[PDB]
Amino acid sequence: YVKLQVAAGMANPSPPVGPALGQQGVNIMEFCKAFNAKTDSIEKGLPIPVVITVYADRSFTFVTKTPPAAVLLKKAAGIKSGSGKPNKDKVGKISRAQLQEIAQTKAADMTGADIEAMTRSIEGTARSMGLVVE
Amino acid sequence: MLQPKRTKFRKMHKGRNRGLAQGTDVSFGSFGLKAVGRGRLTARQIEAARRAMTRAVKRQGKIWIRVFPDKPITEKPLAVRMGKGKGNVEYWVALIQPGKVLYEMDGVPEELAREAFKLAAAKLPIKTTFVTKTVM
Amino acid sequence: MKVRASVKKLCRNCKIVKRDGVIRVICSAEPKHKQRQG
Amino acid sequence: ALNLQDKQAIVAEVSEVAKGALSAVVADSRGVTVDKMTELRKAGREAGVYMRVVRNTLLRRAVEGTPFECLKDAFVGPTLIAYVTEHPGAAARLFKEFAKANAKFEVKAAAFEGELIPASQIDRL
Amino acid sequence: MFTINAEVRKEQGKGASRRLRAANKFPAIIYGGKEAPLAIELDHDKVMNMQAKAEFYSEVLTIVVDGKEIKVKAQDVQRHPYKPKLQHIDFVRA
RNA sequence: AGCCAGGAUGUUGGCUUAGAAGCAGCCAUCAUUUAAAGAAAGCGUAAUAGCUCACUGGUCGAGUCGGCCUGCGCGGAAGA
Ligand SMILES: [Mg+2]
Ligand SMILES: [Mg+2]
Ligand SMILES: [Mg+2]
Ligand SMILES: [Mg+2]
Ligand SMILES: [Mg+2]
Ligand SMILES: [Mg+2]
Ligand SMILES: [Mg+2]
Ligand SMILES: [Mg+2]
Ligand SMILES: [Mg+2]
Ligand SMILES: [Zn+2]
Repeated sequence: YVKLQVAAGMANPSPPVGPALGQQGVNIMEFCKAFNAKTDSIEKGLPIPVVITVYADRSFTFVTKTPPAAVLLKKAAGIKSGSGKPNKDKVGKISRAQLQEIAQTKAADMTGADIEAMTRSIEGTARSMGLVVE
Repeated sequence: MLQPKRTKFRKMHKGRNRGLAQGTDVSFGSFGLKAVGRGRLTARQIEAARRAMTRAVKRQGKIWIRVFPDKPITEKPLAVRMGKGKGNVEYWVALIQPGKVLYEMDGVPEELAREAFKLAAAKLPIKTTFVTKTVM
Repeated sequence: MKVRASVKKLCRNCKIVKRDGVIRVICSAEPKHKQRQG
Repeated sequence: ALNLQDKQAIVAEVSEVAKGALSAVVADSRGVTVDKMTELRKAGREAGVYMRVVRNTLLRRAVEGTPFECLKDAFVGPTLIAYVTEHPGAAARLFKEFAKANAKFEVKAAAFEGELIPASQIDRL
Repeated sequence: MFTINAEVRKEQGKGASRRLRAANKFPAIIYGGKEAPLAIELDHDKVMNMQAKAEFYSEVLTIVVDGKEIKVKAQDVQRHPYKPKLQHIDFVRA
């Protein structure tokens, strides 16, 4: 029962993926290319989280979830890297429509009651990496 | 290390340390280190201490030093008989009577200040306590 | 056994005791915190 | 912690949703993750259900606010109450399937009409 | 509101004062106004815990002396040099 | 105080790094479901995982916490 964050159409380098979930009994290339077959639709350069579920027989089922609050906030403000000094140094900007798009993606991925709760959790990740909401 | 820029006379009578202190109260900072016991503070002591509580506050808030080492102490060196004058001037001291306020402090959290003052007092010869400025 | 005239709690698991008229500091966690007064 | 004023206000909020609520279900909350509990909180805000874990001797003071007083012996043991403010049922049908899904805790005693319902007959709701 | 109970001082001087302070009581005074001064004694503890609030210094308090209140303010107070103690209090008639 | 239970999502917050995922280091430290759950008080990893803590519900059943001021004692305390 492991989790990783893997770039869009990508898999099977040695340090990020193979050892981590490969010491758990998982076949590495089925995860790799069924995850690049599922996440071929995610834009190039966004890490997308993947939850791997392993069973006593090593046959696994993974739910690929929507890209992180921090990655959809990197892309919706246009930027590459967020702030090394958040809310002191501010690195980009998103109007409330992008807070709400990222929070519809994460409306599929949150615990929130309303799209205002998911927009507010994406508001929180918007204040975390320094980005301004405008 | 504190010491009078220039003096009227070079040497002094041993004098006594008697009676109680003036400046019993904290007139600048919110907190102060008061002396309970009676003794002489060399400049070295005061300096080391001021250092201690300067490390302790990470150079924040503010620190006053209310005491000054203005009276010169002498010593004849080893292997020297009595007489032949008064000894040479070794170092400087401040006479301390019970209830003087050695350092004042403010712009800091109280807890932190009690701490810094414990660390400051580790370097001092005499019995000391923590105190707060009051209204009247 | 740090043997000294000022003995203290060096963490949250250190527990002070007086055994046979000696003040010691006993730790479960850290053998290095074992102290006696003297 | 909680001041007496804190406890007083909270007794007023439980008594206030208790007056407004159509039906309630008391259950054991022990031995279940906050993941499945936020799952029954989503399945709660979706069913109109008001979910709570409240102190026992606090809930004797709030339930003295009537007509749930048949539940004051159901407060021995950890207490998680589901008030359905919208619809009756949808708490009692959701809890049996959540406790059979988890196979943890209990779901002990319900209350409707002013009477208490024993554990195997909560299938009435 | 602060109410301080007190007695009239039958004695004076350094000796009286230090016997007062030994007994866990302390001397204070009430002056100001048309009247004559009134020297009184107090319980060290009550007042020490009472001036442990700030308003004590900014406010009109009352002093119960032989059945009779007076309304006063805190004028100045001399404290023992290193000890958590009070040597004396100047009360000015309010 | 003990003992049962949980210590959640966004999320591996961004920075940085071959790796930093609460726990090298730099900066922010928000919001959600909340009974409660620090962008985490320590052990832990190549980095994770793994282990307690803060915090809260349960059982328990009446006093408990730590400063202040003093009285008398303990250690500090070895020599022909
Ligand atoms: Mg003289
Ligand atoms: Mg003078
Ligand atoms: Mg023995
Ligand atoms: Mg006379
Ligand atoms: Mg005399
Ligand atoms: Mg307890
Ligand atoms: Mg008490
Ligand atoms: Mg001895
Ligand atoms: Mg020996
Ligand atoms: Zn220890």
